[PDB]
Amino acid sequence: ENSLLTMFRELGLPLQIEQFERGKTIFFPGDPAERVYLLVKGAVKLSRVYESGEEITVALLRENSVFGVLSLLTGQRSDRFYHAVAFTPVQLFSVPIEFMQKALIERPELANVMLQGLSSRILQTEMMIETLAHRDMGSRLVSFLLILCRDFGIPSPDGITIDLKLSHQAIAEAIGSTRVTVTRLLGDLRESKLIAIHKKRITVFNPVALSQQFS
Amino acid sequence: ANENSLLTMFRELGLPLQIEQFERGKTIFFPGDPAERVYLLVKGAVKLSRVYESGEEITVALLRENSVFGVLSLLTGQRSDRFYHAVAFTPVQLFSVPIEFMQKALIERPELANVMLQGLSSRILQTEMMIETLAHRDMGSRLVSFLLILCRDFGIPSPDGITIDLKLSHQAIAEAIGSTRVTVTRLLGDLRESKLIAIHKKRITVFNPVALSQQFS
Ligand SMILES: O=C(O)CCC(=O)C(=O)O
Ligand SMILES: O=C(O)CCC(=O)C(=O)O
Repeated sequence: ENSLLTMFRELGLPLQIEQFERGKTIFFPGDPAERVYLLVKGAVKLSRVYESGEEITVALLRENSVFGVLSLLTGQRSDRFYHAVAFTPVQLFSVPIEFMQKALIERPELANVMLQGLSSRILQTEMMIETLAHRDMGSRLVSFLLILCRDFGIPSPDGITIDLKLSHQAIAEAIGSTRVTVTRLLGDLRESKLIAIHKKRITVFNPVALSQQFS
Repeated sequence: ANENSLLTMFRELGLPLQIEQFERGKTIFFPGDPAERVYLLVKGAVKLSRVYESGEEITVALLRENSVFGVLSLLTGQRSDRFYHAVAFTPVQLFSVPIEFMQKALIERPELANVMLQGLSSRILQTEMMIETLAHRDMGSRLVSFLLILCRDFGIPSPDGITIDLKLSHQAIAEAIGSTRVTVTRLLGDLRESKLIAIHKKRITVFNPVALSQQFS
C-alpha cells in the first residue's frame, strides 16, 4: 500500500471512483486489455475459468494493488484471459493505457511509484507459490490464512481477524483443494483453538507464533 | 519484443556495463544479503527459492532469458534484506545495477520506465501461470503443466516435439511442483511408458506439446 493513490487520483477534472457490488465482474476473459487498475477499497479475485465451468483463484488482491497488468504489454493488443471479480464491494480507479503511457513521460517520478507497485505484486504472487508448494494441506491452509491476516487483517484482543467473508469453496479455489477438505481442516484448526469463526470471518490467534513453523 | 529493449537499456546503463558470469550452481544472492541491485538475466536460467531452517529449498521461480529480477530492491533498496536465494541453474550471463543507478537512469531517460514496466508485468503473468500449475490437485497434471511451461521458456525444436534445454534432476523437479523426489521418479517413469516424453541425460523432450496442453482447457 502507498501514494499510488495520490498519483492515480490525478490522471483524469479528477478521476472518478468506479464502484462494483460484491460478485460483479470487473473484466471478463475475452475482453480487450486496454486499461490498468488501482484497487482502492475491497478485494478483487483474479481467476482462471476452464471449459468445465470450474474456476481457480490465481490472485486475491488487496487494497492499493495495481492490476490489469497485461495491458502494459505492448505492442500486442490482446485479450484478457483471467476473470476479475469484486470479491467484496469494491472501489477502484481505472485508466486507459495510452493515458498511463503519457503520464509516465511528463512525470518521470511516477514511473518509480508504478515499478514499486508491480514489484510488490511479483513478491506477493511468489508468497502464494510458497503456500501452494506445501504438501500438508493443513500447512497450506495456515499459510494462506497468515497471508490474509497480513493483507486484510484487523486487530483483535485474541489476534488478527480477517476482514473478509470467506466461504469454504472460496478457500478451496485459492489453495488447490476441495470444499469438503477445507471444512475438515478448518474444523481441526477450531478444535485446537488456533482460530475462531464468527459470521464467516476467521480470527487467528497468535499469528506471529503460528507463522514460526514456516522458517 | 520488450526483450530486445530490456537488453539494450541495460547494456547501455554504463563506462559501458559488463556482463557477469556465474558458473552453474553459484549463488547470485543469498537470503540476508542487502537488496541493492536489480538484475537482467541475459543467458541461462536463474532459480529463486525459499530456504527453511532444515536446509530444504522450495522453488518459487525458474527465470527465463530476458527476465528482470532482484525486484525487492525496487521497493526498499539496500534498506531491506533479500529473503530468497537466487542460484545459477545453468551457466548464467547477467547484467546487474545498483538501485540508485537505476532510479537515476529512469529520471534521465523518461521513456525507459515503459520497458521496465513491461518486464515486471511479464514477471507477474509468468508467476500467475505457475500458480495455475500448482493449483492442480493431482501430481501428474501438476508435472505435465510445469513441463509445458518449461517447453515455452527453455524449449528448442526436436523432430518429435520440444526439448527442454536444461538439465532437470528429479530433485529439482520435486522442489518446483511441491512433490517428493520419489513421486517425481515414478511420474516421469509413467510419462515415458505412455510415450509422452523421452529423457536423455536429464533433458526432457515432450512429444506434441500443443496437443497435450489441450487437456488443460
Ligand atoms: O495480475 C494482474 O494484474 C491481472 C492479470 C491481467 O492483467 C489480465 O488478465 O489482463
Ligand atoms: O522475483 C524477483 O525478482 C526476485 C525477488 C527479489 O527481488 C528478492 O528476493 O530480492
